[PDB]
Amino acid sequence: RARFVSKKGNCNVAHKNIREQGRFLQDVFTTLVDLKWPHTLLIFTMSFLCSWLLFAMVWWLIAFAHGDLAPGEGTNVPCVTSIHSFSSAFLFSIEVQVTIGFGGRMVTEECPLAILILIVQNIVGLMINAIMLGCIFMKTAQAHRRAETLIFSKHAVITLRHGRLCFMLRVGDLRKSMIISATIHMQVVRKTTSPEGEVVPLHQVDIPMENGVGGNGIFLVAPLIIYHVIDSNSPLYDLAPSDLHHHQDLEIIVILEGVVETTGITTQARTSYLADEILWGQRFVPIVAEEDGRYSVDYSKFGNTIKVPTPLCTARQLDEDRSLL
Amino acid sequence: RARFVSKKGNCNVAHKNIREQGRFLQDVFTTLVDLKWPHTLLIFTMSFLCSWLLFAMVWWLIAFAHGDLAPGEGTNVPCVTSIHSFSSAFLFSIEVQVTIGFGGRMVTEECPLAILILIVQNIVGLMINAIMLGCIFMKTAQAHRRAETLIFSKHAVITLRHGRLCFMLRVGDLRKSMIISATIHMQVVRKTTSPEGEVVPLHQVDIPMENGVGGNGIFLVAPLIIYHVIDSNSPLYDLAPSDLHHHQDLEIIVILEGVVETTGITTQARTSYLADEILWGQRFVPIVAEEDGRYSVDYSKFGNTIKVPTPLCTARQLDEDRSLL
Amino acid sequence: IPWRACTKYLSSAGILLLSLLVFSQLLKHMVLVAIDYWLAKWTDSDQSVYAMVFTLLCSLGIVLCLVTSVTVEWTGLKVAKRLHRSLLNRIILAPMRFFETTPLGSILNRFSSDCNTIDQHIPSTLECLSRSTLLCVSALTVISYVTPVFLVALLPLAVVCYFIQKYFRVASRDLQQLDDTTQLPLLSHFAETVEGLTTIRAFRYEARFQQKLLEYTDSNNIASLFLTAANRWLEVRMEYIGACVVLIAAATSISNSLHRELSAGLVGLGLT
Amino acid sequence: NGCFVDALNVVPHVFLLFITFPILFIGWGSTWLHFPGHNLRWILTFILLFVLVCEIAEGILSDHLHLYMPAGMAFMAAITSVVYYHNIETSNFPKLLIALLIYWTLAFITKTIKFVKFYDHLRFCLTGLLVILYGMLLLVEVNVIRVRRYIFFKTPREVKPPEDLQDLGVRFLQPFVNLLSKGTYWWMNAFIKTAHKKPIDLRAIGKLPIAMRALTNYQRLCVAFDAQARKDGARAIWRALCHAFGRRLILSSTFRILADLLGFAGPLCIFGIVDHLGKNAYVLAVLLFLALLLQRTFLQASYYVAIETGINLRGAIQTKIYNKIMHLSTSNEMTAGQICNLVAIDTNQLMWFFFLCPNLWAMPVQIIVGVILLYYILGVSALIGAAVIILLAPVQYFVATKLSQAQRSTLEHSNERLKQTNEMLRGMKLLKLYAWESIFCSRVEVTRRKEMTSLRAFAVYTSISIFMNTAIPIAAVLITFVGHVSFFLSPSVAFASLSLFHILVTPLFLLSSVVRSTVKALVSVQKLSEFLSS
Ligand SMILES: Nc1ncnc2c1ncn2[C@@H]1O[C@H](COP(=O)(O)OP(=O)(O)OP(O)(O)=S)[C@@H](O)[C@H]1O
Ligand SMILES: Nc1ncnc2c1ncn2[C@@H]1O[C@H](COP(=O)(O)OP(=O)(O)OP(O)(O)=S)[C@@H](O)[C@H]1O
Repeated sequence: RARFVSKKGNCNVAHKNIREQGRFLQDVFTTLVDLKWPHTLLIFTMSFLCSWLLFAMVWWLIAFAHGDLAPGEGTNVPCVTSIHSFSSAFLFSIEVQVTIGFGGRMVTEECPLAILILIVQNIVGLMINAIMLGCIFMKTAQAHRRAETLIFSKHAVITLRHGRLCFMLRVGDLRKSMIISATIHMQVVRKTTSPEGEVVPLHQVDIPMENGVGGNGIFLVAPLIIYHVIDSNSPLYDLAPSDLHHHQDLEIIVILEGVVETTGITTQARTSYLADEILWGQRFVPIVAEEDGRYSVDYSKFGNTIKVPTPLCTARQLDEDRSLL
Repeated sequence: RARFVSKKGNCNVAHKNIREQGRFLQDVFTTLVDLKWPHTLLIFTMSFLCSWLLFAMVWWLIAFAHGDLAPGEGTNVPCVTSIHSFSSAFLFSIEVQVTIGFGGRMVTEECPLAILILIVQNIVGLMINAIMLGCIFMKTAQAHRRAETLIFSKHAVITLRHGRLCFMLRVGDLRKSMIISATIHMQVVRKTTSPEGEVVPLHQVDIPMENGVGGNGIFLVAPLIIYHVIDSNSPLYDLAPSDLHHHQDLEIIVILEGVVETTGITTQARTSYLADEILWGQRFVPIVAEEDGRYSVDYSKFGNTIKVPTPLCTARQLDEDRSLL
Repeated sequence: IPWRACTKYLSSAGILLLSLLVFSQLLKHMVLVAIDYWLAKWTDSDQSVYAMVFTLLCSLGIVLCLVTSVTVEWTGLKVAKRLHRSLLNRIILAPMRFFETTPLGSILNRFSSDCNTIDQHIPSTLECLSRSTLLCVSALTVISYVTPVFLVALLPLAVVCYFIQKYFRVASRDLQQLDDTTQLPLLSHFAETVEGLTTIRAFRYEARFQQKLLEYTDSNNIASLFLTAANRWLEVRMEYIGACVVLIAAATSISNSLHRELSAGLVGLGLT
Repeated sequence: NGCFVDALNVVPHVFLLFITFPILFIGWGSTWLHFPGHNLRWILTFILLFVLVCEIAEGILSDHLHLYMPAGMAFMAAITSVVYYHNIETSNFPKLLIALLIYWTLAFITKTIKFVKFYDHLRFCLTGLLVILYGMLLLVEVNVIRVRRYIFFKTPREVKPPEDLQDLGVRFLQPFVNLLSKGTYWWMNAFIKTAHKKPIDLRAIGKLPIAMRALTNYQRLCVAFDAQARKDGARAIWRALCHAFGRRLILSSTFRILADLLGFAGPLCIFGIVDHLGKNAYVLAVLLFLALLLQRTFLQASYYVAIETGINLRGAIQTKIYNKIMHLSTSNEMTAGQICNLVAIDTNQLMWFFFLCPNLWAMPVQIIVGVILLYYILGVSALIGAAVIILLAPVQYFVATKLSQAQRSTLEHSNERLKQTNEMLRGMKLLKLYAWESIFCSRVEVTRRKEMTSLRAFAVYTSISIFMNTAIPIAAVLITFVGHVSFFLSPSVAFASLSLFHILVTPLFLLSSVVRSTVKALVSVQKLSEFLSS
């Protein structure tokens, strides 16, 4: 069946019938700073070559028009000394534009028109250099790759903790670098029909993450199983344990947000768990172990799971049995 | 015994068995912007020298191949005027690459192949210059050093405030520059066994910071003792005052987050207090004092402590005695 | 183990045979190097007188070797005799409470093995150690004399070996004892299965016991495997250095002893 | 345009050495993934190292910097290719591999141009060998992209790094390291350094890989025994072990014979050097260095592979005879002692014989090459010398046998002594209550003298062994040199003969122990078959 957002964190829902009013290009550089590296490098070299060829053509033409291009000895001084053909003119254009300044061909004080073309060439060169540096730097603050290094366990299990049904999922870090003030927004989607006859195709509802006195966020050093307790007030509380594996369509997504240390940008990661991915009545294997003088974490058992003799029943019926026991 | 996160704020837990899928290098520049200064300077000079030597070799070869390298008078004009040996060729490479443009050796309009090598040399030079500036700037927003200037008192004491047991810890600032919207996430870890027979090697739980009507964050001007009150609902409420000093293994960590003013990045600081570090029944000495026309803060008494005649008993037993008194 | 145990072991032999052994070994190794030293001058070309001197050296070598071997034999036997007699006499005059305090295994075990072990292996191993160390010192002196400069290049590398020594022993001993331990409960386990075989086949406990024996044989193999891995490590690294030294020796000999030295009889001894 | 083609060759090495440095410096500033052709890649890289040494030799002979620079650049290029492949084995990528493939293609192109321009007109053979090696490495890279994901369709279907040797705490990782360290045991540096500080124990030690357990070796051995018994004994169990342990043993044996060949080769290049200077020698010196290191490395790898096969065999037959201990009948004291000797001495004999198995195949070729080589250096006289040394090998065996006999006798006496001690160290209070202790000590000393008497003959035989050990090397040179010149000599001849004499004396001693071990192992396997089939 159709998934809401894919495991890799990319969004699945394909958009249709966007009334484009042009804002897609109106974000001129915040559009292309999104692109890949080959496309952005291609369009940067094309910017540079475009400008260089434009001014090389205009210079070729101005040297042709002054008549300094006509090879002649005396009665003149070329506006640009030692210019012969188009090739040397393009060499002059790249010599003055990108500010190498070879000086074999000298622009002279006889023609003020060449002064004007230089005084606009250089400023446009400097402006396009300034933007083509700022945008590549604004790019190198792409830290979604740091959204790649995070990992979640492939499937999530539920258990019985403290006499109440609980669901456990793992997270973890993959580098030394921490993520500041990460917060968890844990959401459930379902095609819902209201008592008013209103049917929604998809209905996001927050399920709380259960920490100390409150709080939406967590602290990530070692793999920490996130711990929620479904109660009669919770939206997930009504389902049955035998109807989840095959038929029902329930996506439980988690969105972890946080700002990486060194860049300072705020990244996040998104993952979905389907009704066929989740399973019932198990327990993860303890990862952390007291090694020689530290805590060793073994990621081989990250996705490992052991059987646990826990009663199998619906959370509504389990709450009724708790009322009975 | 083993500590969770070290006093300096660095993380202790050593990771084992990381299924490297290559994302460690896939973060190409967000990897090296983490590095120290000597390594980053080394790899930048190696980038620059690598590119320069590459193009110096190709230019040496092209001047050799055209035959302009063969010293001869007449019947030719070198593609690059006045080129003799490899040394002068490398001088030409560094002359055109890093955009000094000496112009003693002139590239000429006779050979379009030299035009091509120049028109790729310069663009690659400009791109690698752009990245090697953006990443060093993205580095100089390392404000972890500002995470260094914060300080916490070496050990934390508990007291009796308002008829209820309380724990007091100090913090403080070390510069004029403020930290915007700092928030406190105060966590306790312990090897825990659930009533379901589940044993966890380490169990982070939030203990609230007790401010006005609510709120997770604080305001740092002068050293402010953070004030929590452990109650029967709190997770720390069950321990005994004689069993903490030696045997039990309880790390209480605090994570203070906040964004520094001038850079705008969000930094944090992390510290641990062990069961052997914390002590019982004391009071800090008042730091702030009304001086001549201001408030003087003396950091000599920062870690100083005075004895206080307070009853010594367990928080559970103290709550039972409060029920009795 | 300190030099005191060996000091007492050799002082039980007496001053009569200690020097008779040591100086004879030194002289045998000196003859074994001098024969090749004279062969070096033999090479370039009084060939008959040369060959006669070679024959004289060859005879001296074998006579001295026989003398040294007989010395080691006689000394080892005398030491074993005196040590056993002294041990018996000192155990005889002990108080009764001492005999009651110490278990019988330790008192009996020393005589059972220590004596046997020493008689079987101490003389041969001591002879081999002495021959090896003196041959090594002689070879170093040869490659030093052959090349005046090669000497100054070989003292660095040898110091390297010092660092390779420590790190080896402090592990090679350790692993060794571990092997012994994993050999002891294994065999014993076997015996326990043989006697109470009917009880074990009756309880149907064969599976758990087979599991235990797989565990024990794995614990034995891991030890006997790490030991051979460590021996291979030390072997390969010492050999790499032993090849570095011959490389440097030949590289110095080809130039120094031919270009300027103009001596060919040198490079032969050094390379060999 | 020779210099032009030399420069054209220098270029691609430079390209690769320049792209390697950023990545190498990021990587320099625990799952091992292996790719097909890894071992082939490292073998070919060592062959490249060798051919590059030869090219440097050619460049020395010719000299003109630009004419021998290509070798010095390909040297660093191949070392950096090794560094790249280490960086890829440690963390997998699809891009670094393409980064290698580009360089391989360009180097192949340059070498082809060199070959053509040479054909139109020593260099020829070296250039051809380099061409073949680069082509084979190219094919390896093409295989690697064909396997998983160079560009191929979407998802690699990548392996999922092997959990056998990389999952949950294991310390002895022999099968899961770089084929260079599989030879030089570099992975032991960490273990031995940690061992220096903290005392080793079973908690500090690893656990055996799935490649070598009781279950694995037992499974292979029982499969072979099943396939042999379904076609129906001593010969049967023998052939079963043979077919079960298969490729590893012959691999060790061929490592061993190649090492023996190179060891016989060393002294000849010594001889060549000695000849050249008395009348092309630096090349021989560096070749001697290379041949020494390679020969000894192959020898050591051979030893280790044989030892590991033997340990496998011991574990296998031990758990097998324990499996047999479950089904035996009660009618079959003496059998218990025979069983526990069948595990304490018979199994150790079997395993040590399996240690020495490849030596039994490699000894004859060693002595044959030795005798034929010394004959062509010293002529007919050599033959005479070649007899004397060989004559020490049977004599040694005889000596050994005498030792054994003596040992037996001595052991008997020793045992009796222990009995006469066990009483005294138990009736301690009884003994000292009337001071009859000296009376028993006299008897104990009486036994000791008999024990001492046996030990004299044993040590006499030990002395004869040690004496022959260093006497035959002297006697060979004596009766050879005196019997060559003054009966029937450049320094090279004499010193090569000396070297070969030592290189032949070292293996000769081992043949005697090998023969004894082999006959004892044959008897022990007959015993194991008689037991295992009751
Ligand atoms: N199909 C579309 N795709 C993207 N944007 C849209 C689309 N339709 C409308 N919008 C914009 O988003 C807002 C949605 O309001 P509408 O659904 O269009 O109601 P509206 O009264 O018809 O407004 P209009 O279409 O501009 S006259 C509008 O203000 C549009 O500017
Ligand atoms: N040891 C490890 N170290 C780092 N990352 C891992 C490790 N194991 C798995 N991952 C990644 O993090 C997720 C954890 O899921 P797993 O425990 O691997 O379950 P899984 O079903 O076996 O998924 P796989 O291994 O990709 S088929 C996976 O999607 C992996 O991409």
